[PDB]
Amino acid sequence: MPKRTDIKSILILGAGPIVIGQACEFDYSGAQACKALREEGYRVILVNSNPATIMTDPEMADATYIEPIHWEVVRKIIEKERPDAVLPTMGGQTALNCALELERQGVLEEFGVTMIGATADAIDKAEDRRRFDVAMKKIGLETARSGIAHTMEEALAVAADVGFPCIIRPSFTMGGSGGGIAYNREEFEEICARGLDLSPTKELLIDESLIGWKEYEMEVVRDKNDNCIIVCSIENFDAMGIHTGDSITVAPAQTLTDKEYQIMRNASMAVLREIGVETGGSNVQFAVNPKNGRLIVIEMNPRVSRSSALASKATGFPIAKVAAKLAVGYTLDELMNDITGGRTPASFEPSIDYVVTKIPRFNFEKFAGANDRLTTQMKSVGEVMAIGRTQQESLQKALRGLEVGATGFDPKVSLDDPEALTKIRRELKDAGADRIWYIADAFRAGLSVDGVFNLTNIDRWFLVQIEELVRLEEKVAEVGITGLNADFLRQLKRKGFADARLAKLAGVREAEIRKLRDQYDLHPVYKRVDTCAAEFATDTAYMYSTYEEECEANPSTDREKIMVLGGGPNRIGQGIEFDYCCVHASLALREDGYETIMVNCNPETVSTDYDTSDRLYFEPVTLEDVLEIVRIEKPKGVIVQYGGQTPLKLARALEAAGVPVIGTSPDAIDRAEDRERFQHAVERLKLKQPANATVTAIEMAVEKAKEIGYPLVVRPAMEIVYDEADLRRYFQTAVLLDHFLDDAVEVDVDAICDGEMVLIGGIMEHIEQAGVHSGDSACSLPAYTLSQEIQDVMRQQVQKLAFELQVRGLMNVQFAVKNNEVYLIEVNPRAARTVPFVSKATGVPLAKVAARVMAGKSLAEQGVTKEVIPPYYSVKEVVLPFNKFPGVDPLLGPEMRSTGEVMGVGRTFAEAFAKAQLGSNSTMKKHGRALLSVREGDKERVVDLAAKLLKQGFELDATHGTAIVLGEAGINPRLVNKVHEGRPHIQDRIKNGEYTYIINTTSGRRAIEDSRVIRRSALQYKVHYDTTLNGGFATAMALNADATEKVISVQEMHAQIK
Amino acid sequence: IKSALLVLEDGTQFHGRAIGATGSAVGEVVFNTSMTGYQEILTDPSYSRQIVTLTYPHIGNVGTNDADEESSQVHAQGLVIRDLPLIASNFRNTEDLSSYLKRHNIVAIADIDTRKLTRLLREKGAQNGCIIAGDNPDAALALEKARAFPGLNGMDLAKEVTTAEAYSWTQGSWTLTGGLPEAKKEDELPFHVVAYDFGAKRNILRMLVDRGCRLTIVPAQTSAEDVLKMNPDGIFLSNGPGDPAPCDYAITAIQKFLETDIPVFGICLGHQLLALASGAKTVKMKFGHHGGNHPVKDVEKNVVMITAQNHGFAVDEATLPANLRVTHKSLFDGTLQGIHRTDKPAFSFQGHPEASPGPHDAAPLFDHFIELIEQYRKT
Ligand SMILES: Nc1ncnc2c1ncn2[C@@H]1O[C@H](COP(=O)(O)OP(=O)(O)O)[C@@H](O)[C@H]1O
Ligand SMILES: Nc1ncnc2c1ncn2[C@@H]1O[C@H](COP(=O)(O)OP(=O)(O)O)[C@@H](O)[C@H]1O
Ligand SMILES: CC[N+](CC)(CC)CC
Ligand SMILES: NCCC[C@H](N)C(=O)O
Ligand SMILES: [Cl-]
Ligand SMILES: [Cl-]
Ligand SMILES: [Cl-]
Ligand SMILES: [Cl-]
Ligand SMILES: [Cl-]
Ligand SMILES: [Cl-]
Ligand SMILES: [Cl-]
Ligand SMILES: [Cl-]
Ligand SMILES: [K+]
Ligand SMILES: [K+]
Ligand SMILES: [K+]
Ligand SMILES: [K+]
Ligand SMILES: [K+]
Ligand SMILES: [K+]
Ligand SMILES: [K+]
Ligand SMILES: [K+]
Ligand SMILES: [Mn+2]
Ligand SMILES: [Mn+2]
Ligand SMILES: [Mn+2]
Repeated sequence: MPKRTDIKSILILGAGPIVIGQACEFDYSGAQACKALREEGYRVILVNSNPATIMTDPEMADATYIEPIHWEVVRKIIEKERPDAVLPTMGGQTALNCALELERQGVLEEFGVTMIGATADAIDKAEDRRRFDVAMKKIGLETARSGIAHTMEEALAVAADVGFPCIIRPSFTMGGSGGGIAYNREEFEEICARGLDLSPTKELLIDESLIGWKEYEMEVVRDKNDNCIIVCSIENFDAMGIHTGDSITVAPAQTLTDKEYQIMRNASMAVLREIGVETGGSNVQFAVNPKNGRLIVIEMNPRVSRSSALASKATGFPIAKVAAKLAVGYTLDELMNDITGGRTPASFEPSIDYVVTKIPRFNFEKFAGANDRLTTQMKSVGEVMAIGRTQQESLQKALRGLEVGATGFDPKVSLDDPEALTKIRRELKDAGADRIWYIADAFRAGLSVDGVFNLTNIDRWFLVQIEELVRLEEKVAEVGITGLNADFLRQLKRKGFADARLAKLAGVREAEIRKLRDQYDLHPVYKRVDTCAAEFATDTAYMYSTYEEECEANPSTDREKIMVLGGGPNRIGQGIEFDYCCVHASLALREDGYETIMVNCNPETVSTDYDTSDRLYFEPVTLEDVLEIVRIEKPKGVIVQYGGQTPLKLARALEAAGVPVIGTSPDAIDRAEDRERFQHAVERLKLKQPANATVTAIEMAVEKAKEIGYPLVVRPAMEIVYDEADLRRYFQTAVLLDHFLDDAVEVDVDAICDGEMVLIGGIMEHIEQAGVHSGDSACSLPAYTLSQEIQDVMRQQVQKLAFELQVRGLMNVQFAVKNNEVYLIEVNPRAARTVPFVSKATGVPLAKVAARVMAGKSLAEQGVTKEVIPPYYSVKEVVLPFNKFPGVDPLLGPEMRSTGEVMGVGRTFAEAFAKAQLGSNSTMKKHGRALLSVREGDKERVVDLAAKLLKQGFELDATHGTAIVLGEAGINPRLVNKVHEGRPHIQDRIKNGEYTYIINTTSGRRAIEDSRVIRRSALQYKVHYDTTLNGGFATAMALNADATEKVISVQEMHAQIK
Repeated sequence: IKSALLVLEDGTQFHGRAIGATGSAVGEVVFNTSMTGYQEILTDPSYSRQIVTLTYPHIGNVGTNDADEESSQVHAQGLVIRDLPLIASNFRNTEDLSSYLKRHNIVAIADIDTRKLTRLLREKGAQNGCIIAGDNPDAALALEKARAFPGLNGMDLAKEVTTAEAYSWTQGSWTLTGGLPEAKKEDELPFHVVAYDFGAKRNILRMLVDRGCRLTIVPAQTSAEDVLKMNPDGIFLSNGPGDPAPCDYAITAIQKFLETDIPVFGICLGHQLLALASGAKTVKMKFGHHGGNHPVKDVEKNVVMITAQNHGFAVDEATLPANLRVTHKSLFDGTLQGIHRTDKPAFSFQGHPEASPGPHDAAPLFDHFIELIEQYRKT
């Protein structure tokens, strides 16, 4: 049938803040679904606490709720919008989990809301590990030997049945959250405890090992007529034992014979049928024994996923778009295939004439004490994708697009290192994030294909390819630049070697290689993505480079073009926020009539959705790759200011090569980024800046330090030293020297400059003081403690700087306020990650405005000239990945570790904060026992915090020094033993559920290390904790509020602005 | 350096690398979208005189094995691919692809812009071409032979690939566990079907056995009279190369069968024969259908099936005699895919219900055929 008519309104459950394992892929999917349903004339309501999402843009839906994704809150949204149906398959596990709670809570019944896409039963059938296993056996599909557990006792018994190593998998979790591989009992207990607690259903599935078998996935779509298609197959590079999300993966499958593929294909469809997915897609996972084709079913995800996004990018088939339409009664045969100009139906199986490779992006450097070995629980923060005509080409392109400074297979160990083979061996046997490079080093080191195989379990099919690339590199190194004849160079290019990689081997500048290609006229061609292996033409311009014969670009001669450079894979500090901007630049300009060209390779993002721009080049964001596109597009201007560090770093080089860079100049950018350059302008402008030095020698520092004055901020990773003794101390383990502004308020300011005027986008007051990374601080818009007097000063200071540095489009300024004095921390002449939040808060699409400015249209001309101060408070709170790395001390500092953020909207600051905190997955309660354990400098203010908690009904606990101060205040807390003190101590108390809140503040490397236990325990046991007094006060405040009391939509928020 | 060159009728050259036999090869050039199943494709008799181009870049990843051969030999005139992998990596592989081609004496080229090729063929339609692999491949020559190619239009190839003498087939389908099974004993198979060999795929036969059919394969040219004598529980019209049109013997026979009450089922070429025999007309498609992701709708049930296709000719829907009712159509182009006799127990499918390679989606077409048989026996 055609669309459903007994439905008018649809509520779509969003995914929430980005986290490891649940990332940008949900904005892309959610946006696609809004789009789809909206196109179908439905009334769409959505909830997503993540403000940096395109799906929350007011113009994408009918009723947008940026509210905490809690059933009580969603209930209020349902009560208030009275949706007819709810689609819970476009928002990660968060959406699944919420849909079911809503069901459980009977909320769905209460309001007569119909679940579409997938039913509650289906979802459970796939999400409940026991159920899933039963269904498989019921359809004769084999599963690993396993057992269910609901307690440690039961768990220990399964372990006893399967032995080690064993695989632990929680029910109702994904991304390997709460799971792992137990090699021993000790490990077993750890993982299991963790997963039981984390499981929404307090249930684990423990399996025997299949580590080393091949790992495959298949993306399936089924319609109500029972039509079923395989949209894409995926062969993992990294074998079973390493989560699909942390694995290198390629499409399509490579090593299965047609016979095996059919069986897999039949199994996949059977699984969907059994689980009951009747109107949407699903990801089905399997294990294959390379030795005999033995097929095992691992799991099924009744929703869109990071794989379905990847599959969509890979094949050109918009899974989520189709699924949303299926959700509403449409059948596959009824829908048209987007990219083939609607010429054909969606009911078909795509065929691709290229190889897709996805490589995960990690951030282990950011988590010192973390276990950096790859396992079944995802640890990756993002991913890149590449398209090549061959696997080698595909792989190498991905490596160079990874944003880790690789040009491909750069070496990790020295040839002349006596212990090199042992190091290699270890990295191979126990995969870390660097494995890919160690494989190459293995070949250079004399190890055979078979030897590498035995260690890694990666199929030889892939391995031989890397070995061949190594041998080719060895040739290059021998023949040097002289040997780079046209014939050979072409061969190299065809295998995907970057100019940079070649340059290094030939000992020349990458530019030399590039000139050499110009000489030989050796440039790549562009092929288009079409879902059908060229069987049908396409009107879409979704392309990738390759060294072939026929070019398919067909640039227009017609329009003025604007190029937008993406940031590549997401990483901590470089998230979705930047991609949001990129997207906006494109929608605006395109709407303005320019021909918009997007260059990016992040498979998860909306930026890489062919609908977002006129032309999409799915390529590595490198000078080489971008130069090639410019070469042929001859764009009017290129924007490098919106994709984060990635494109920023290419600005100078691009200009030098004659690229028409628009907006703030690369020189301008450098003035800001260059400490020295920047120190002069500050100086120039008669502005306040913390005392600084530039020390080369230890003893030089200690002297210069005396000058500057402690405490000190040592920027080369950053550290805060407090005394001379501390300085050396650092120096040992260990250069800019900056006086650290203690007890200071940190502020962020986002603005736009058009050369004529400066528009203040937003002044954000952080909760955590300066010293706690802006990226990890919660913030308020508008400020909640800052005098107008002082903000005005900052506003004036931002204008002074905007003009001086010649800003053209967006900027961001960071200040520190100490003793009614404004101190400049830094200037970022580009779009900052706060941009999306400010746009949401203020209703002003700053990325669109700044984009138009960059392109020629003034602020005056657009009618955006006055700063907006909204009638409500907007608070942004972050989410930290500490829970993924338990060895890590979960404490804040000058270095950013967060992955995502949420936004809270309130009539008061307390209300906004409340919503933000809840939205952040805080386990804070309004009653219980709190534990206070603060540093010296906080002992004074802790009294008032202790009282505030007292007024609330909390009971208090405290360690010695604190108890002392409180006692003198007349507050007598219940004494608590530090761990060395005796018993019970905090650990025991926290472990036994005594506390519902913890406030623990520490200063000093040593003090920190000592207090480590408190924080690590608070996290493990799920107690809300604050590591800043400013944070605790905020928490205090929020208690006076009720995050579920009232809900408002973005449309409503925005209408309130005068 | 072992060169290979491929030249099309239009003068379009593709310079690559030789990966099979040294030599030359001339035929109609086609493209196939199948990401898996290269071997089964190569050994498909319908590929006789056709030079096969595969759209999926890496061809040979799994090597080769005897179970994956659809016939006794390699029917493809030539093979055009983008990349020949360094190794074959699959537990079932018994011989790398190059070795295989060499062994079957097949001219093959790798390393050419297959996509460019594909779009050419789609845009301008099928073309005859020539592949030359040797020390110095003469383009001019290659152009000559390609241009010289007769063409598959009006070419009866069914007679060329057909068995010399009739035979019996009692073998069933492959299993992962069991591999290709031992042939069954005659008393073991319920029905007895007579199958015209128009360049028959082993999978069709195996799948028929699977359903309890004992077969007697017959040469293409066998006479109705001769068949009838056999007291067949049903008659089957296999797939096969070339133009169905020129197969007068087959048509004439079919008509004869259509006077009786015996069940008749045609697959691919057999579909076209049935159609012609009924009064319909066949056409040669622009580039035809070769792939394994082809949606086909069962108009009656309003259900779609992803199928394995391999045809360069079709039955014109607009010429269909009233005793022919349309059963299936392509979702890709709307072309005719299935027909059934309104008056007789005769029906056919343009695609390959037996797949191999390909989706198992259309397998049930066989089922119907059994039904008719079971019911023809009830009488
Ligand atoms: N029996 C097993 N042996 C080895 N690895 C396994 C086994 N079962 C699953 N895995 C690994 O664990 C990963 C995560 O399991 P999965 O069922 O997909 O959970 P999730 O839903 O969290 O993604 C798989 O992608 C695979 O690498
Ligand atoms: N001199 C200083 N005094 C106090 N806090 C500072 C000082 N310098 C930097 N910080 C803190 O360190 C953080 C990161 O420093 P910043 O210069 O902005 O580096 P980044 O490039 O990472 O944004 C700031 O957000 C702030 O919390
Ligand atoms: C994966 C996201 N969560 C699990 C569904 C944990 C951060 C939401 C609470
Ligand atoms: N915005 C940072 C997160 C706050 C965390 N509860 C802490 O205080 O450490
Ligand atoms: Cl989860
Ligand atoms: Cl086993
Ligand atoms: Cl086994
Ligand atoms: Cl860890
Ligand atoms: Cl509570
Ligand atoms: Cl202190
Ligand atoms: Cl070519
Ligand atoms: Cl014709
Ligand atoms: K309803
Ligand atoms: K699942
Ligand atoms: K089992
Ligand atoms: K894997
Ligand atoms: K998966
Ligand atoms: K801060
Ligand atoms: K910065
Ligand atoms: K070539
Ligand atoms: Mn899962
Ligand atoms: Mn999984
Ligand atoms: Mn900063």
